[PDB]
Parts: sequence; structure tokens; C-alpha cells
Amino acid sequence: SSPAWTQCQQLSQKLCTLAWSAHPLVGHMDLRPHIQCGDGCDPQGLRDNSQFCLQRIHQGLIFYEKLLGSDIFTGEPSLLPDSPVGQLHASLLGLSQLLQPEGLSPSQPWQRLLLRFKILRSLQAFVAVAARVFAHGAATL
Amino acid sequence: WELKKDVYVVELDWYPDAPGEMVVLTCDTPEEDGITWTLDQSSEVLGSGKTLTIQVKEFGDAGQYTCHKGGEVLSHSLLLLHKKEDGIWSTDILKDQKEPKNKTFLRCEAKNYSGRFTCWWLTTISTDLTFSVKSSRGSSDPQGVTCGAATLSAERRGDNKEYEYSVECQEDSACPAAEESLPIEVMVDAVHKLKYENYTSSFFIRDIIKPDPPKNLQLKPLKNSRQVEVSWEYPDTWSTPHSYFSLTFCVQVQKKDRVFTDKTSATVICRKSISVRAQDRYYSSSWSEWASVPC
Amino acid sequence: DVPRDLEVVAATPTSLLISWEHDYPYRRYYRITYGETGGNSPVQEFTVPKDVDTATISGLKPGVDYTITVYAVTSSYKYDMQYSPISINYR
Ligand SMILES: *[C@@H]1O[C@H](CO)[C@@H](O[C@@H]2O[C@H](CO)[C@@H](O[C@@H]3O[C@H](CO)[C@@H](O)[C@H](O[C@H]4O[C@H](CO)[C@@H](O)[C@H](O)[C@@H]4O)[C@@H]3O)[C@H](O)[C@H]2NC(C)=O)[C@H](O)[C@H]1NC(C)=O
Repeated sequence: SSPAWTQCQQLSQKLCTLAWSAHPLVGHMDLRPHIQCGDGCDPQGLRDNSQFCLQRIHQGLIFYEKLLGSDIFTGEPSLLPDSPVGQLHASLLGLSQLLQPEGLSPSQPWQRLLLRFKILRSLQAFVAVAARVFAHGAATL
Repeated sequence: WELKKDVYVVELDWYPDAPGEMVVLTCDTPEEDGITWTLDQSSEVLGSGKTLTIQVKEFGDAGQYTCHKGGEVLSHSLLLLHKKEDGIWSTDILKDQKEPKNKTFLRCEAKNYSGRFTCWWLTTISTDLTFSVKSSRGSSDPQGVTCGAATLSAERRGDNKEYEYSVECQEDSACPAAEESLPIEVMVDAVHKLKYENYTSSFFIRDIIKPDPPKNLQLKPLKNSRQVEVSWEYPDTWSTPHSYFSLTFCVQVQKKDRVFTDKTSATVICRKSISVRAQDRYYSSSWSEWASVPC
Repeated sequence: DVPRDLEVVAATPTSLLISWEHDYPYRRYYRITYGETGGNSPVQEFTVPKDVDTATISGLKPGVDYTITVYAVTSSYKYDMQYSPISINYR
């Protein structure tokens, strides 16, 4: 029942670090599934009932692990050796498992490079929300 | 097009050649009698009839058009010019900041996740300027953001004679903890005399965050140790609860000797000076300005 | 402009050797710009790779205040994270 707040806090913090450790875009440039207010991931909401929030976080993590393991990321143009995608994927898996242990297509290469950037940006926002949730829960619950 | 009641913007392809647009003005009245038209303060009759056709080519063609009948003023319309030069709308009024990136005319910053932020811009011009600021989250089903009046905020001899304007905005229904889906759009209408220009910016609050510096920076001697205990607090403006909206810090004694910590304290060897800055612990965004204390 | 994080390490009557500290790992490379403080000169610029924190600014003019700025370039996208520039004024 205790979703191991401390371990979740530590993992979510590492996910935030990884997500900002490298810039996604290559030699490439251009100019041009969300935790909403009703999802109860805000402090007052986590206070009353935390299961809603944690279910929403779990669903988000599964969503991103699926994207990171998809052909958008595996396959050409091949990710650089400095990419944190490998580690990010493993950490998303790691965390989703701590939450519940028991139990739109890439074509042209320029389009995968841009999609990877977009997914990673959106992932940064998501992981930050999760990190604040686990840190508050760890400190107050 | 109408930029407010009785204020029109023309749109001209601006070239030394330019035939400059035919505009049809209509007198607001019922109608078809001894109507005459004048421009600005000149008594020169430009035409008669319920409509007046103008070949708008220069600023001399803009201004206040007034229609009259039987010694009475019927209606008045102000014409402004929006220049398009070599296919791009003019940006003569505002100076380019180049700060986060190039062609940057509007700069926006947020000190916390409350839906409150500030935008600023620069100008060389001091007189006959008006600005109007509007904002919304998204374009499609736009959600309200309320902005205050634009105001001079700083004025920084001639070579360096520049004026800085600013506005403060607040998102109407903000949810600081939520993952933002649609960006905030900011639009500035700028009018210099009879010249119209518009400027726009688009961003997520998370990306414009820059915390204020850490507060109450202090040095406390340690007992059977001979180094100091550096301490500080989160800035008053930062979002609360701090247990959720966490910060990370950098302590520097003066590469130069730098320590990183999530704690609001650190232990260093103070020579004969200590600086601390802050950043969002989980997203990133800009580091705050430094807070210093002499060793 | 007392404490530092971008600093002039060395200097001649026509040059400055500048140095700074890496602060944003999400950087792609650095952009350096320089021009007379009064801003009556154009502002010249050049780039430096991500992993380089030192540069030489040649052909300057003595008795001329120069504003030197350094940016940590991420990208140029409408919604990419854009970090604040850091600058100093010298001579
Ligand atoms: C920033 O600058 C741009 C360029 O000046 C500016 O765009 C212009 O805005 C107006 C209004 O949004 C545009 O007009 C619209 O398009 C057509 C033709 O005018 C019509 O669908 C509408 O016009 C009116 O027509 C009738 C009156 O004549 C009425 O039935 C009614 O009042 C209609 O509204 C419509 O408004 C204009 O075309 C653009 N310009 C370009 C190049 O497309 C933009 O609005 C500025 N931003 C701000 C915040 O003001």
C-alpha cells in the first residue's frame, strides 16, 4: 500500500536529471496524456486521496516507455552514443514497476528526428510533475 | 481592418515605387445628401458623397478622415499604416533584444508557477507611442489571460538613450501543478504617431521560469571545526509548498570552487565572497541571479 | 560587475582572453558576441563547441569599453528552452 515514497522520489529525480542531461536535436534546426488540474496531483489533492494521482502517473510512465521503445527511437537515423534515451527508458520501467509491481507512425528520417525532440520535451514536463508529487508525498505522507 | 472603434489599419506593400492601396471610406449616416470630407486639420474638401475613395500611399494619406453635412460633423475615422517591406511586416518601433535568441522583441519571465508573468520590450522612441497588450492560452478555444496596462519601467548622453516598457499578466484560471498543454500567446499592438506595428510571443510558463535569488544568506561559525556554515532561504516569490516545487542550489566561493546542493545549507572554508544561486530542481529553466555575502 | 562567472583571464591592448563556466548541460554550443558598450558599433559574433569554455577576442580597440556576451545555445524552436545570456563590460 505504501508506494515507497523515498525510492520513488529518488528515481523521479534521476529521471529529471537524465531528461535534461542532453539536448535531443542533432546538427538540425527550425522555428516551427497530461496531468490536468482535475487529476489531483496538486498538494491538497494528494493529501485527501493519492491513488488518483499515482494511477495517472503510472499511466503516463507506461505511455512514454512505449514511445521510447518504439521504431521512432529504435532505428534510423541511429541515436548517438551520448543519448540518454537508453537510461531514460530503463528508469521509466524501473519507476512504473515500483508503482504497480504485480500482474502516429515514423516514416522519413527528418520526421523521426523531430518526433524524438517533441516526445522528449513533453517527457521533461511530465517527469517534473511526477518528481514534485513523490517529493511532497515523501515529506508529508 | 478595424483596430478598435473608429480606428483602421491599412496594410501597404512599402517600396519606393508602390502604387499604395485604394481605400473606400463610408460616412456613418442615413444618408446620400450634401456630404463632404476633410482630412485632419485641413479645410480642403477632399470629396463629397456618402463614400470617399483614397489612394493610400504615404503617411500623408493617413490620419483623421471626417465627413460633414449642413455644417455638422457626421462621423470620423482614424487611418493608420501597417508597412510590409520586402514581404515582412515592419518592426521599426521596437528594438531587438537578442537576449534568449536573435529577432527577440518581447521578453517574458516568470518568478514562480502562479499564472503571473512579466513581458518587456525596448524602444529608442520616447514620444507619441501607445501600446496595447492582449494574451490567451491557446488560439483555438482561447482561455483568458488578463494583462495590465503597458508602462515605462526603465530609461537607460544619447548613444545609450533607450526606453524599456513592461506589462504584467495573470492567467485567469491557473493550475500551478499541472503539465501545460497549450502555450500562452502574447500580442502587442504598437502605434507610433500614424504607424501601426504588431509583435507576438508564444511560450509555456515552465520555459520562462527564473527564480528570484536565495534570501537571508548568512555565515555561521562552526565549533571544533574551522570552516563556516553557509545558510539561506527559498525566495519569498517562489511557488509553495516547497516540498512539491523544490529548488536546487549552487554555492560558489570567490573553476573558482563550486558546490551543488538541494539543501538550504552548506559548509565551506571562508578565506579573508560566498555566492548562492537557485534553479527549479526538476525541470530546469534559468538559474537565479547570485546572492552574495563577504567572507 | 564585481563577482564573476564569465571573466577576462588575459588581455592585450587589442585583445581579451575570456573564460566562463559550463552551467546548462542541455546546451548544444556557445554563442559569443562583442561590441562597444555604448552600442555605436555593430556587435560581432562567433560560436564555440559545447565542451569549450575559453575564447580569444582579437582586433579590439584601446580605451574602448566592450560588452562581451556568452549564450548557451540549445536550439531556436518557438518552444525549446532558451537560457539567459551572461555578459561583462571590459576596458
Ligand atoms: C497583427 O497584424 C495583422 C496585420 O495587420 C493583423 O491582421 C489583420 O487583422 C484583421 C482582423 O483580425 C483581418 O481582417 C479579417 O479578414 C477579412 C478581411 O478584413 C474578414 O474576414 C474580416 O474583416 C471584417 O470585414 C467586415 C468589415 O470590413 C466585417 O464583416 C467584420 O468587421 C470583419 O471582421 C476579418 O476581420 C486582416 O485581414 C488581417 N490582415 C492580414 C494580413 O490578413 C492582426 O489582427 C494584428 N493583431 C492584433 C492583435 O490586432
